Amino acid sequence: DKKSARIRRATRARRKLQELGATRLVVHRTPRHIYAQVIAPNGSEVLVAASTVEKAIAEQLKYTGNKDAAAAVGKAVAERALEKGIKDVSFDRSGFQYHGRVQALADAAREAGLQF
Amino acid sequence: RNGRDSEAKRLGVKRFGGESVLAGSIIVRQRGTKFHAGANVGCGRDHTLFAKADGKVKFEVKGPKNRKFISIEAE
Amino acid sequence: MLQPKRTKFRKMHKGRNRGLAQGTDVSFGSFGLKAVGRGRLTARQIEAARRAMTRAVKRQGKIWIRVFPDKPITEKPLAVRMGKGKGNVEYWVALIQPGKVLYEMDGVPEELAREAFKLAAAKLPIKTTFVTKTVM
Amino acid sequence: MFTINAEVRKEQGKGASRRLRAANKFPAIIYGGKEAPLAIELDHDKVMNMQAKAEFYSEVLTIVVDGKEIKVKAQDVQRHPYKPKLQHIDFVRA
Amino acid sequence: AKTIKITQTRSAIGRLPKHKATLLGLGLRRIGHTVEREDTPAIRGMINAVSFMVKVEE
RNA sequence: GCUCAACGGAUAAAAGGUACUCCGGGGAUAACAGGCUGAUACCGCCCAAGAGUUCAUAUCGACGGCGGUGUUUGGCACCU
RNA sequence: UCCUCCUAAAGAGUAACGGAGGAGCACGAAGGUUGGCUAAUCCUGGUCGGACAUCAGGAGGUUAGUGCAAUGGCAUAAGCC
RNA sequence: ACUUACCAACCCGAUGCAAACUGCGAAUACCGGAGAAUGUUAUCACGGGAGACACACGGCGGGUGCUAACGUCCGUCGUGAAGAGGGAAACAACCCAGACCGCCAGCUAAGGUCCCAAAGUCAUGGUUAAGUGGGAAACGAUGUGGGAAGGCCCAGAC
RNA sequence: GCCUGGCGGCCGUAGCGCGGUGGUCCCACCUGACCCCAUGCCGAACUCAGAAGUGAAACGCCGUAGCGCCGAUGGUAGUGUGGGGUCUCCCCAUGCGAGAGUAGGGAACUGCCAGGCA
Repeated sequence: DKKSARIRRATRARRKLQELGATRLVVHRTPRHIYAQVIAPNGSEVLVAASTVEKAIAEQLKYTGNKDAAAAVGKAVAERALEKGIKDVSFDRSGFQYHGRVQALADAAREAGLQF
Repeated sequence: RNGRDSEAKRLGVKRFGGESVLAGSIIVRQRGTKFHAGANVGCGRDHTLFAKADGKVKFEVKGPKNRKFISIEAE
Repeated sequence: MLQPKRTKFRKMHKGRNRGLAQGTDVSFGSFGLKAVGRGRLTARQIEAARRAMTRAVKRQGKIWIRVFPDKPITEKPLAVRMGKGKGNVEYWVALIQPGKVLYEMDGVPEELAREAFKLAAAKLPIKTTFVTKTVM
Repeated sequence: MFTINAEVRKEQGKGASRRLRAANKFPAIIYGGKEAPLAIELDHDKVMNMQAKAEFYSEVLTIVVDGKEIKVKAQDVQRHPYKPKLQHIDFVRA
Repeated sequence: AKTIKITQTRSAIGRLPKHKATLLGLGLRRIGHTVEREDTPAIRGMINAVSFMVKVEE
């Protein structure tokens, strides 16, 4: 199973970040969307979330689900997270390779001020 | 043909539940990870679990495999 | 003589024989020879008693030996001192408690089962009794 | 068709049960349905000669306790290991 | 304020160390030593522990 | 830089005989005898397959079982 | 002398000329980290090809593996690249 | 390729066994915290002086032995050692009990009350006739007291 | 309110199996691959650019107890303390009291955020 293989790739860094107790920026890449949400150190409650399924992001994009869309989402999460006093997170790539548009999303979150 | 045994290694639980510890204190000297490391507990190279912060020893059972964690409550 | 085909360790500790038994109902057959005394039974006593039964109720019937030895008993030879290791495995016993159905029998009348179980209970060291297959 | 006169056990545990079997009785319980289980003591000889029949384990029994009647069925009997006597009987309501 | 009265009725010679400690907890020194204590479940647990060798009266 | 492996390592470096023996000790510990035990031994009994032309029990009694004795071979090391 | 299990009486420790086994090393990768992956065995189909060498699919679930004993561990793998 | 009283893997149902088996799991013990009463600080640390490092039996859990030994080796507790007194005839270690001294005073524990020998030849209801009590098993037996049933039976049973 | 996605609590009353249903959005399969990147061969996987097509598989949801799972009451085993016997084993008073099995329960419950529909 592809989804289950991804989750067992995620698990080590997930449990390590729950062990350190750092607020994590969980990404989630789908073939036509990217999702990004900032989660509290208790793991239960979210703080900030942006994604391409929001029409505030989706209307200003050509196609949700490429590197431009992901850069838009990273910029959005960094902006909202700085508006809510969150400065220093840890990036949870959530089982994907840090390569494509998760790299675009995280680089875009680092340009717009979010410290990781 | 017999008549040999090793020296007894003195494993086991050194600090029990609710027992106040200092940081650095060994909680369970053990052999695999019979007990796993929880919050504020470190696991040494020989799977010795030691108090990484001060507080109280908390034995728990977590997760999908029913593992036996050892936390430390800040106290 | 009965003996396990292949053990895991050759010599067993003595240990004790306490409490009551587990095999208690006549399970397979219809009549049963149930222990009352505690004791233990060598493989020669089980074989002796089974020959008494098989002779007694001739080659008709069907007989189940519900106990099996699987416990090795070691003895030291004669004019050997104490110490210098554990002895040697001489025979094999089954440990019996009060309640074990030692044997079962089916396919005979009850009066032959009485007769064969009398004939064979005189080859065993434990006090023994006759039971029937009770329904729940 | 069997009528088994019973009493209610005011005491229980292994002390009280072993005291109760030396007095030629034995404990029992009636559970099942929606009611609470009912601890019951039974005379021994009546129930032993009664269960020598086969119909004791198949037919609906009637247990008379405190002048009532509970139509039960004999669920499961603990017997003594090496003696012809009874330890305990579970009766499911019917 | 019930103040149960406790009496030692047997010797404490061959006894376990826990029972001699309990008789020292109750304050009993020799056979036939009536000693009165408060009636609390801690004292009652002590009387229960050595009930074979204390006659209690209330 | 040590199978200093007798592994808290006596020396860098060490095998035997003594019925020609000797001294201090020990019933802390053997040989005899006693004691405890009874595996073994001896004696007795229980079941009875069978042998006995037939017939288990006149006489024997397989497979097994339960004791007694303190008569052997032992075990222990309590007395010396 | 040292290691593992049992004896060992559910903390630790615990004896016997008690029951069983091992060590007196290996490795510059078999260590560090990062990224990834998941076994045994059996069934079916398939050139030489066979009970068993490779391929493909299924069942199966770690009965596998862990440099070397045994025990305790291990999937977040401590296993494999 | 054709037949077959023989054996039998795996799987399923039922039955047991395990110190070196565990998908379960006590009592107890142990560690930690709080609280009351009691205890001549009984606790810990440091310093002066030791002695001792042959233990024995008895209960409980075991190894060894033959679930042999007044055997041997452990764990734990008691006693002896180093503890007299009363009891078990006599009997370190078993049961009761811990002796500062005195008394021709009382009450008791274990254990006992016919005589040796202190105290019931006590009271009520049973049981055994074997001197059982006051050694010893498998097994044998119309000994004898009790209990619950059952077959036949004054259309006459044994 | 219903549905879907993410991250958790919880760790089988939560998992399996059999049957039914879902795609506007979401998700999954999908389409293509010269580029970013990748295969000890292979865009199968990883990755990128997309959205024609289908919900077949997958995943979710709804049923169904064939099984797994939970599980009393009672009794049994064991056992601490004291006592007793016919004492390699048990019994009594008393305190604790299982494992297995039975009746039964049972195809989860829930928090934060986000999107679609009413």
